[PDB]
Amino acid sequence: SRRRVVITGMGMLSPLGLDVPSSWEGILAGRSGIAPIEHMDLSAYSTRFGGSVKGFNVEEYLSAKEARKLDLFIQYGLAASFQAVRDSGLEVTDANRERIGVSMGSGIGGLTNIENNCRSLFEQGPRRISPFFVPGSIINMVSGFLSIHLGLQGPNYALTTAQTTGTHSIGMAARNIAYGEADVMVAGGSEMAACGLGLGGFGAARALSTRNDEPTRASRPWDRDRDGFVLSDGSGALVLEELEHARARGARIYAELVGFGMSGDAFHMTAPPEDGAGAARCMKNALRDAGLDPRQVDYINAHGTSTPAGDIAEIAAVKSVFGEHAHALSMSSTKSMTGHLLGAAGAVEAIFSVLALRDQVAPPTINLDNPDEGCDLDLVAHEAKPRKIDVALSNSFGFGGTNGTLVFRRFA
Amino acid sequence: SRRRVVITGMGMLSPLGLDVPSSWEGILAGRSGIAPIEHMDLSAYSTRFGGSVKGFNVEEYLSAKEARKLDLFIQYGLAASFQAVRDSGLEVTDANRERIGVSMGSGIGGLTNIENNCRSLFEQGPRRISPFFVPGSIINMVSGFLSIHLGLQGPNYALTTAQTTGTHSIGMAARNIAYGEADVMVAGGSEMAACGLGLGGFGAARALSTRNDEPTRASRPWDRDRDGFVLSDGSGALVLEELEHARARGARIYAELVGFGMSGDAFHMTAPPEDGAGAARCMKNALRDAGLDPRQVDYINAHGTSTPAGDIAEIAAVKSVFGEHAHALSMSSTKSMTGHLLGAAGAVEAIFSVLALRDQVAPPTINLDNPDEGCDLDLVAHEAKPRKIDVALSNSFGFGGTNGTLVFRRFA
Ligand SMILES: COc1ccc2sc(N)nc2c1
Repeated sequence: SRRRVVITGMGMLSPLGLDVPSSWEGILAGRSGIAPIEHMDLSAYSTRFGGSVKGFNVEEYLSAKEARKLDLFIQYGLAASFQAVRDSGLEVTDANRERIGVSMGSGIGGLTNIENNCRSLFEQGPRRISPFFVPGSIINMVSGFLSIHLGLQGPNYALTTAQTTGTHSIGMAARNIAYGEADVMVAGGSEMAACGLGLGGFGAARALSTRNDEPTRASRPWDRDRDGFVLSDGSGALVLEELEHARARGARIYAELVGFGMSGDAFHMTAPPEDGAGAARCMKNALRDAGLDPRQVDYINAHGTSTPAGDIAEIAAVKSVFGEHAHALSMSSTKSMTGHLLGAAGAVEAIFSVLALRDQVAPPTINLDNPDEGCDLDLVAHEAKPRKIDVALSNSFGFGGTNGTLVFRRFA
Repeated sequence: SRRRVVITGMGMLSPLGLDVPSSWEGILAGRSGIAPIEHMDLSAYSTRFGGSVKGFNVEEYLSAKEARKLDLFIQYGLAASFQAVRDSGLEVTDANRERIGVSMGSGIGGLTNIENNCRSLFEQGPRRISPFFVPGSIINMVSGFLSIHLGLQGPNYALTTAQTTGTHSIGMAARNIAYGEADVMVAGGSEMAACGLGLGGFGAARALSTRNDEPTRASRPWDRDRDGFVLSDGSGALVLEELEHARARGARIYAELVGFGMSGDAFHMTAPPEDGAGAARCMKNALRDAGLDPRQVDYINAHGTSTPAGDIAEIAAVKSVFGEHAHALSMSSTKSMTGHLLGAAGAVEAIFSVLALRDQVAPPTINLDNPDEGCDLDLVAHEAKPRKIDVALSNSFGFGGTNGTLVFRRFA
């Protein structure tokens, strides 16, 4: 058999706020974190808006000197991680530090740092490149720096599965604990790809909403007028903990992580299949892993990116998995408010899933003014819906047809 | 309940060969694959050589139409993945495609591609960024593209743990199979960091050998005259397979993967501890994971990067784990010949470890002219050593203090 895993701490930076409760408050009020991107010339760019972290103060976490060495994505991952560990009340000791690990990932990593060091290289040649360029930019440095700052000697790694990173990070952290390689893991993701290369790179694939006139309306998952996703920055981190370890120290337990599913579509590099066959296999994998019948699922935090093919695949996938229960469950995209945090999306959305369980409320899908063809499910258009939620799914479906599903259950 | 895991297929691009057998012939003959770099102008750089993949034809594997969209690290990962799957004899079918996944990782990923697109952005503006910039550069796309081309619908993911990537990728793919999430995994990693930011960034950190006038003598693990690692390019992939599934199809089994350890130093962003304490914990985790008396270990394929601190920390780690038996086992660094393939280091070296078992030979550490203070173990100086090898261990350490160990033994 296998050990049970609970959530005892959460941390977040999002376009809605600099912590979980500020973020969760924006989510339940249907507020948008989307705005024109500042202190950056986007003249030559078809998309000029996104979900920025507003007012981030890294010196609450790090000295100026240590922050100068670290890409914004690492800073964001450290901020959420430190919030999550503080939130958990866990005490690291010589007795337990070998049993505490980290799996904080990113989809794209240090584009901003790569951009500024490129500028240096092209203008002045190699000797102006920072000595901290490599360790200040590579995706495993959130796990590296967190482990060094807190003395964590457990499993130390980083996932990078594009828009699935946060979901896979949390799921595989849960496995480490369940199968006895760790008693505690800090897991989630962080992203800051709102530089030229991010807006440029996604802009050149014409993957992005170009609704520059109304940035807050850009992200409209399942609405007939959606025109691609909104690029957003931030981080989410969860403290995952074995149940007996959490009980022994009197931890506050938000919820239980009961299920993790993975699948590959094996279909296309960036587009999901129209029937969502891959997202369906993955959800079924996640429910089987949790020993749950589809009928027991109450709430789904959808991937719901506001891409035309993505949104419609997820409706197909849900009807396929859930049959006669597909309308009774509530499903919303919090990306309607946050935008797409890419590798961080699954981290912040796992937190919103855990808070849907705590507060017995489905977050809205805002901007769902005119449901598309077949988009007839309970998508919680416009405003939050209080309701019974015992079981909550969080889905992530990313580039390369990589799929993740987390199952959370109320704990008592 | 935990199932056993065997190697049925291996694939490789290295500075010594465009497959495994050609690479292996170089290893046993003590050949260096390090040379001045030709693919760019390095006169302004303090290091001007590396382990380049020579004569790679991507059209053994892909259309030039698909290949053009992909960074070399992805092309290298696919080439190794395809070799390994072919070498396995496995046929993908409707009956098994859900039970075959992929975990191919990278340390840095598509730095070449991100650089070239950055140069386009800076000189010409955002509209010259390739529409293929994101799917062609991000680390999960070896796993993505391989799943699309072979129809693998199993667990689909990528690790990025700097120089530990290949070892972690292989270990956690083995856990997927061990605990029933999959019957087959294609696991390893790929790296092509030999661009301006790579050589520039590692140069700025003073991490690289500057032995430009004798590049084949640069990589000299445990030698008193070593001055940093040699940057090398390539890929390794193994087909990992549940033992009964391998037996059932009459698969040729190269060796059994019995053991996997992880640990974090929690010491420094880039420097290993002088005493090898984190490496020691990681190897001890792996030996206990395999149910082994440490005296059963015959061969260690060291990380052995040719850094002053790295190499000495490893001797200390091995003496501490193995006590007097440290004097009886054979340890070598094939990085003496291949240089440091970073994220792909653990993948190729896991293959060298398996081939060490098949042929009953310890590969040499070339250039070990004057062993340093305390480097007094059997380091297989100069020349391959035929010897009894039942159990082989492959170590990796990386930035963030992240450690991986793999334990293989002969299968009967
Ligand atoms: C069922 O899949 C599993 C089980 C155990 C483990 S330990 C790890 N690192 N990943 C996994 C995945």
